[PDB]
Amino acid sequence: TEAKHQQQFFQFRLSGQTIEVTSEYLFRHSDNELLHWMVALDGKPLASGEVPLDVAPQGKQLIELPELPQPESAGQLWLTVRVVQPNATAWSEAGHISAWQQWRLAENLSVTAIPHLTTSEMDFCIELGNKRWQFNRQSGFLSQMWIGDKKQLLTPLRDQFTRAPLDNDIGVSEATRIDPNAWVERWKAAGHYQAEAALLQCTADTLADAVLITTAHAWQHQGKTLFISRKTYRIDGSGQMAITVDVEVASDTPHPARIGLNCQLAQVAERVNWLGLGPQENYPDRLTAACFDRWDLPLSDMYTPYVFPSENGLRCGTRELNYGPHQWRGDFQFNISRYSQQQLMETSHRHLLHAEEGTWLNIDGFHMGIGGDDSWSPSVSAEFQLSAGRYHYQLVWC
Amino acid sequence: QCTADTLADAVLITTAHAWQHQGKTLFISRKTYRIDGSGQMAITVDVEVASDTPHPARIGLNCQLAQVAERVNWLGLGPQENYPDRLTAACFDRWDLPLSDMYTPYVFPSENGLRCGTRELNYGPHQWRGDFQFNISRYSQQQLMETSHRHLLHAEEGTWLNIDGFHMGIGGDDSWSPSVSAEFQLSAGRYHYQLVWC
Repeated sequence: TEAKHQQQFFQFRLSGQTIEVTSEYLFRHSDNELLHWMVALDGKPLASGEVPLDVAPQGKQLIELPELPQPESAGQLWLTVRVVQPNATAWSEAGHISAWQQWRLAENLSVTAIPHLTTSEMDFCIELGNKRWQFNRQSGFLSQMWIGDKKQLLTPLRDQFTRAPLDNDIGVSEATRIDPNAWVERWKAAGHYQAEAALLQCTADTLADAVLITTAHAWQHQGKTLFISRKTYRIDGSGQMAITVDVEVASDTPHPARIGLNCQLAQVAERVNWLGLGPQENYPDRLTAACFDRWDLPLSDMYTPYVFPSENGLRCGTRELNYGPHQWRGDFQFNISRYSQQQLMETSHRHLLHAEEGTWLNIDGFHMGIGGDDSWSPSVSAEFQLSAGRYHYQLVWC
Repeated sequence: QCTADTLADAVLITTAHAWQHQGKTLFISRKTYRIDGSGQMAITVDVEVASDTPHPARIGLNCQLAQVAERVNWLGLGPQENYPDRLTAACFDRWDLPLSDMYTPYVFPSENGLRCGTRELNYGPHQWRGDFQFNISRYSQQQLMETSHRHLLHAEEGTWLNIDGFHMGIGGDDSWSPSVSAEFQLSAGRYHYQLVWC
């Protein structure tokens, strides 16, 4: 789909209220072409239209949109155009989408019963109605969350800096010969897959309306600190737990594959619903074909069955993610599946993968590009590499 | 929003502002102030920028300190004025120049004297730590805007400090059309920086 979007025969420019459609066809007039346009706020359609495309080869057609909606509710207006072929051809059926494009229209910024903290030598417990939160004071992570008496976590929520290596990360390197310049080889040499978290700080403070949990960890490999993560957890009286993450990366360590969180949820749900770029798997350097919208796919659709297993299924630019009873909000990238990154790393064939007990969620503030110029040398461009020393992302869990 | 909470070892002040022009919110800044028992006040700033407003020239803080000091000491890129798209010549080091050296006397006054990549800044008794860009002088941005000649500028009562988490590029391909490259433009919607004052 990325190849399709980059190779499409219609280019689009947005000037104020006017869409300019340029034809890249050299010989044919757009005689089986129809432009559909939609405006949505957060995946909620507000306006929709249709004009017959009448553009000469290598020509232009200016399209005046009607008086567009001016909503007062907060959110980002999105304009999406599509080229749909009404009729059938020898190689396509009726309704075939051949080109598309999305723009951001005017944004409206958002202008708008106490959790009880219990302290023990081993844990930090926060209770708010039927919701409970457990923070292990030895690991410094949220070990468990309760809704009623049902566990929500199989694995604690922990920082993740690695991914199951892609074929581009491996790049010709093998256990026998080894290419020291490959990304996976540099990560293994630096000890990113073997880095151990050391609890630097863990303190809980009860504010006037919320419980504040401040944690700090250092990931070190053989007397060398690679990453430091300082986190804040704020559980308010509305049941929302906002997580603020600040991560420092040593300049002399190789750039990490991701700065995010990973956990194994105890629940398997049939549908994955999210507001963001989709509906297909997309990555920071392969997301032009993805459109911002509200997407609803089964959990199986969120996993890409690559024959050689690796990190897959990531969705970038996601503002809201819903999986069963859990909602995650912010600006993040995520992948969700029944396989863990460790299992994908250790398995060489996709038919040898087994679904695990729950669902593995990988929510990331920042993700490295996947490359693709070649698969024998590193090919991720520098602007897609997590080369900044310090990173920050926020997240809401409710 | 404006709320103060006393933690176990510190005082936490949480504020939120919205900058609006004719019923349109342009920027939202949410801040946290944490004053610990060591006298340090750590400031965390999170700023949202509306995607349909033009990209801001800077995301930072400004104040007028009451003290004029002879020397400006900082650890960062220097010792000359440098900007995000004009800092290759600047070297990271410890620099110590007089306050007059921190102001560039452009004949047509404008924003000037910025130092990027600064981890520590010392001016008199005040130390600022983090990762920021700053300019320091006796002239305010309003005075530089309203004055057309550098000989019509007058030193103000104290010192105007402009500490910035993020600063837009200055351009230079031409001076009749916009020439700042997109990667030097504050085009992200959300920005975050931290700062320590002690």
